[PDB]
Amino acid sequence: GTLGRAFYSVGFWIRETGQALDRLGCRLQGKNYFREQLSRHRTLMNVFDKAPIVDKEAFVAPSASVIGDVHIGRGSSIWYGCVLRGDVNTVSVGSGTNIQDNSLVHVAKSNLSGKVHPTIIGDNVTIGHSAVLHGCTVEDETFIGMGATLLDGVVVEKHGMVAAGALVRQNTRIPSGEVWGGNPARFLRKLTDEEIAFISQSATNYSNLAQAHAAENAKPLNVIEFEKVLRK
Amino acid sequence: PKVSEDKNRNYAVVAGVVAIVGSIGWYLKA
Amino acid sequence: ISATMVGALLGLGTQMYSNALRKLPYMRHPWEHVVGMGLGAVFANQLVKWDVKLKEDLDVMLAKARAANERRY
Amino acid sequence: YFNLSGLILCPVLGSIILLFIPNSRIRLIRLIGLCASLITFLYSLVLWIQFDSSTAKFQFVESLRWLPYENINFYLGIDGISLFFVILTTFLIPICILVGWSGMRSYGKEYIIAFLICEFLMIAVFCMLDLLLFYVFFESVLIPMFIIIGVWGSRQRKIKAAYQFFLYTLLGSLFMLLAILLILFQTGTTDLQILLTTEFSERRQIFLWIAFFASFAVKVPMVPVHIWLPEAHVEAPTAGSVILAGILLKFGTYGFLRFSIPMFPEATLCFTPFIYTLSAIAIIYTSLTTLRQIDLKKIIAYSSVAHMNLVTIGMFSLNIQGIGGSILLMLSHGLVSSALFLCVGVLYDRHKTRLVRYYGGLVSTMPNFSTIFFFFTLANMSLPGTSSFIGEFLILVGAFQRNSLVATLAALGMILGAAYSLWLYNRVVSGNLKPDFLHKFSDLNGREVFIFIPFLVGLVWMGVYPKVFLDCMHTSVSNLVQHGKFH
Amino acid sequence: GTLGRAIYTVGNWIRGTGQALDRVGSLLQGSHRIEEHLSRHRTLMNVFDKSPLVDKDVFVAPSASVIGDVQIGKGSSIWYGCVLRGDVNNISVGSGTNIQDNTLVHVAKTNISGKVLPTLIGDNVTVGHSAVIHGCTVEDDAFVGMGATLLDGVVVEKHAMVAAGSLVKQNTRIPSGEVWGGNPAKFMRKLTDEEIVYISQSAKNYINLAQIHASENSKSFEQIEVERALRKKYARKDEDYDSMLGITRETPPELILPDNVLP
Ligand SMILES: CCCCCCCCCCC(CCCCCCCCCC)(CO[C@H]1O[C@@H](CO)[C@H](O[C@@H]2O[C@@H](CO)[C@H](O)[C@@H](O)[C@@H]2O)[C@@H](O)[C@@H]1O)CO[C@H]1O[C@@H](CO)[C@H](O[C@@H]2O[C@@H](CO)[C@H](O)[C@@H](O)[C@@H]2O)[C@@H](O)[C@H]1O
Ligand SMILES: CCCCC/C=C/C/C=C/C/C=C/C/C=C/CCCC(=O)O[C@H](COC(=O)CCCCCCCCCCCCCCCCC)COP(=O)(O)O[C@H]1[C@H](O)[C@H](O)[C@@H](O)[C@H](O)[C@H]1O
Ligand SMILES: CCCCCCCCCCCCCCCCCC(=O)O[C@@H](COC(=O)CCCCCCCCCCCCCCC)COP(=O)(O)OCC[N+](C)(C)C
Ligand SMILES: CCCCCC(=O)OC[C@H](COP(=O)(O)OC[C@H](N)C(=O)O)OC(=O)CCCCC
Ligand SMILES: [Zn+2]
Repeated sequence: GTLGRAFYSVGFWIRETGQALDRLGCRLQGKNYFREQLSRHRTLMNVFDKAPIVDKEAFVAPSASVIGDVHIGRGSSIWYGCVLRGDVNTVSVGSGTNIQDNSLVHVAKSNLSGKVHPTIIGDNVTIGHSAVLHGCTVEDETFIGMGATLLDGVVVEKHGMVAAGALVRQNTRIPSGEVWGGNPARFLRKLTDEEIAFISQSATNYSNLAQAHAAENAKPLNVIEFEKVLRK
Repeated sequence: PKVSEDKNRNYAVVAGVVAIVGSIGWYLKA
Repeated sequence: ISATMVGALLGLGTQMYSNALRKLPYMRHPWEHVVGMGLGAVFANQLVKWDVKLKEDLDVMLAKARAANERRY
Repeated sequence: YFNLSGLILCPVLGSIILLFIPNSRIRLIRLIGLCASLITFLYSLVLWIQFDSSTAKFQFVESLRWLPYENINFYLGIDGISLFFVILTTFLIPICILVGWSGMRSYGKEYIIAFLICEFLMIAVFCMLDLLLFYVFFESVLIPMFIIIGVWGSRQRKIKAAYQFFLYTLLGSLFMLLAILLILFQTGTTDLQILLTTEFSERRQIFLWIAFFASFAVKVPMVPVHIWLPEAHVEAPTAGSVILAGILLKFGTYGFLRFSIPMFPEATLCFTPFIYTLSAIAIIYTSLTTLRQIDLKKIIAYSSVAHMNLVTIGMFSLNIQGIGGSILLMLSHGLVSSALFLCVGVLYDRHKTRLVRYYGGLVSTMPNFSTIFFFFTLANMSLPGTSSFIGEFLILVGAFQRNSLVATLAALGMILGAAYSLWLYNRVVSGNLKPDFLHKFSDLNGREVFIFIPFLVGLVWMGVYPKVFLDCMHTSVSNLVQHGKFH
Repeated sequence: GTLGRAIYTVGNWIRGTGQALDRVGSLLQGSHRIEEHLSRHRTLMNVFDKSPLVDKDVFVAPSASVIGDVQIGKGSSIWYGCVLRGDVNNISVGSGTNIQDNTLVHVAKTNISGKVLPTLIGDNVTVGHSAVIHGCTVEDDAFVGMGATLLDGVVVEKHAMVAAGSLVKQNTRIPSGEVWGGNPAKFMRKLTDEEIVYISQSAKNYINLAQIHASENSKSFEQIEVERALRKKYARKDEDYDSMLGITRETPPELILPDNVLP
């Protein structure tokens, strides 16, 4: 509670005092390598008492910025450029789903707009590229189109495939096995069975591909490039 | 990596430390 | 209230006042905060001593002035 | 050992803690501010327990040196009169915090800084025996009220409202300061106990009495100078406007009790008809001006002006019962006017019209607000059984015993009080309902319902059993009336 | 000398004390803070066995993530945040293009419809900000609006601007000289010669603009500090004392942009 934040602030104070002592010692020796412009990014950024919990079998890209109370399930992939932010409430990411390139998830930061709704993601949810889910719950086994603009309060239930470029209005549920697209999300047709199988097929292939990357993206730092950067 | 190797900063540093020693003595001895 | 707690509190307060008046977080450098506490305590104690001395050397001079006035007759 | 020093230190600690709190932590700012205010209120209440209403001399005193030769110094203390004012000042401020509780996000922490600053500021005014420093804290309240009126004013015309409230006060303040300088240069000190025991010159008495009256006739609205109060009082936030008529209006009137009546025994007697001929015509002229008014805030302010002009009659009528009735009326008015401005401000915070033309038929809805408004109007209506009637009956008794003519004109005030307040009540919350303007509206929630509970209980308590208030200060009033003369 | 040795020893002692105090402060926090660690993000990585063959003249921003078999021509550039993911099929980016900021290029897994083809981009092609290209086959000298959402199977012809914020649907061909936008195809209007001149001049402008970003992003630590100090020194001028001293101060060449990028 409040007491923990006081100890956190005192921790900052003592940490900065020690850091300044370190800088004085380094600078007294005639070294100024603390003035570099190294990118101070963490792929698992947190706040005082959120500390995002990620499953060990999941894969998170280095460019991903998981912030807040984001929970990641088993086998799900967190691709490059996604901006999953979960400070205000929980952001549950299902098991076996995937969050593609240049996507994100809000929690609707400002509390002025009514009550903040936590984001829930179901299992095997093939979230599309450039998805901007604005704090909406999404049930399992569904597909989200590229460039979708899901807003808060939306309940996309099972098999509710959402067309590309959709702008589904807030608090408007998508019927099961029904596609909604356009500006705004309007009924187009009913979901077919081959696409029903294709959703799970794509989820499985993306999970396997993410496993392959995690196998190859955890390679040691290859100090050859480290020497290349320094020697210039 | 054993000597600062700067024949200009070291005199400033020793001046600073002797200034600190002088300050603490002046507080104490007076 | 012992002329030192007020001095230390005033020094810490003016340290945060200077620090936050530049639009910075209040506790940027704790070391200058503690040295400000020390300087405030020292200045408050010396101010009290200087006030006592000022009154002591003002009375002995006002007495001389009054005595010089009283020799009119 | 609950002395007066802590009562002033606690609001200072509350303000100091609030200064270094980030604006984001809006949850903590309001909580800690309200806690500090309530601790101050309890610390003021506990003083009433250990008051010892027996001695003629002053209660707990704190002396802090202010000049190298101890010529004049901070000398605290209460006798029998400022105690109740201290209690009511400590009680009104938490109500100020509670009324402006919902919208604190826009206000920020600066809202509570000003209120707590003014809080211990008015605390330091009532219990301040030294005459000059009483003026220092007497005009120190300019800055907090200036800021409250200006920064968080309702409408944009607040710029001109604050200028009058400031400059009118400064003129009289410096006119009093000149008299203070004359007294200090003549006597030698400004301590109250000594300065009350100095033989003055009759020619000097009249001039110094006039100089004090220069400002004390501005704090209490008199006939020549009362324009500032309505213009600078309709245009203030409800949480802030509730103490312009709450404690900021009782300085000059109470200043008469402590620094005019026992100070100049031979001048008040010579100037008694002038105060009568001012206040008696004030209660008539202001009351008539009240009738032809449309704004909801201004009518209550004008009623407050009439009440203060009435209490001024009973104060300068030197009687053991006149002064006690004056204090009872001032406390009762501090309760009822505060309640009335909260009642008319809760309407503004929902609809933002401040016009009686739009309001109408508010009994068919929000009946609880209607009941509360009717009760507080009856309290302002001057009915027996409420604390007010105890207030002005003693005023009338004290005035009639001295002069027969002034009592009739004063009672014309409580006759005419039924012309504007009852008309407002029947024209705001008992008319025909109109859906054209007030399309939708709610009722009082748990906050403003609890806000009026202390007001109601104190009103009834001091109306049906005002014994304790009179019991606690019969000695001090007796000492104040019998001064200078020995028969 | 020996004084330098003593000062170095004192520096080591102070560094150790500061690190210990930093450790203590970290422990007092309850270990609720994620340590910064090191930048694990790498440009031009190998997906399975295939490396991206990027030309020498290409500018690839350090934030970009160009993975898979990516073939990028001479003179083109990849900007910040952009992702050239080419895990499955080749992405043959032409010469003289510019995949602008926060753009995503991805290729389907050869089975989105049964006849999937790798993504190809022609020459002198602008893509725009935050565009999404998923299996398209852009040909040479074509304009793509910023935020475009080209899905699979689409082919845009030469000089066939796509409006910004478009949602070009599956297997949609845009004829040369036509401007298509909106959520549906939704043809707007024909081409204008002013607009073709604008396309060509913008395409060449980004090529002669990318090299300054390429140079600045690839400066060594011992060099960037020197440039920072020089920029601080010459932040503001003073003609008074300059004339009084009989001197003139000219900005260093390394702090002056080439005249081609100035308006
Ligand atoms: C700006 C914000 C103000 C907010 C606080 C205002 C309240 C101020 C009261 C707080 C306070 C400190 C003042 C702080 C100044 C702030 C400095 C600002 C810059 C700081 C960065 C002044 O309180 C007392 O100080 C005395 C000093 O003279 C004065 O007493 C008059 O003095 C006579 C002279 O002739 C008069 O003849 C006479 O009538 C009074 O006796 C009065 O000022 C007052 O009584 C606390 O008292 C302090 O002063 C003295 C005596 O207690 C103490 O030192 C003493 O030294 C030896 C003999 O000196 C003693 O042998 C020794 O026992 C003791 O140790 C202190 O330890 C402390 O107790
Ligand atoms: C559990 C732990 C509890 C906690 C333990 C607590 C321990 C308390 C210790 C406090 C240490 C106090 C330190 C006092 C700090 C003073 C300020 C630091 C001064 C300083 O910049 O450094 C030297 C300068 O030198 C002096 O010109 C003058 C500086 C002379 C002063 C140096 C004196 C340091 C001796 C400290 C005693 C050594 C005792 C060692 C203790 C460890 C023993 C194991 C480096 O100059 P520089 O040109 O390269 O660079 C400076 C610097 O970058 C900036 O000031 C400016 O940006 C730049 O313009 C330039 O001025
Ligand atoms: C001389 C002063 C003495 C003390 C003052 C109290 C004396 C009584 C004063 C209040 C009398 C009732 C007046 C209330 C306002 C009347 C208009 C109104 O607002 O009515 C309200 C309030 O109704 C009431 O009258 C409530 C009365 C509560 C007062 C009961 C207490 C009176 C006795 C207390 C006297 C003190 C006892 C001695 C204490 C030591 C709701 O009425 P509805 O029937 O619901 O009609 C509204 C329409 N619609 C339903 C659509 C919303
Ligand atoms: C015990 C810690 C001593 C650490 C001493 C120290 O770090 O000095 C730096 C600071 C400010 O100097 P810079 O702006 O160059 O900080 C440059 C950059 N922030 C850096 O860390 O090098 O000095 C003070 O304000 C303190 C004055 C009072 C000093 C008592
Ligand atoms: Zn894809």
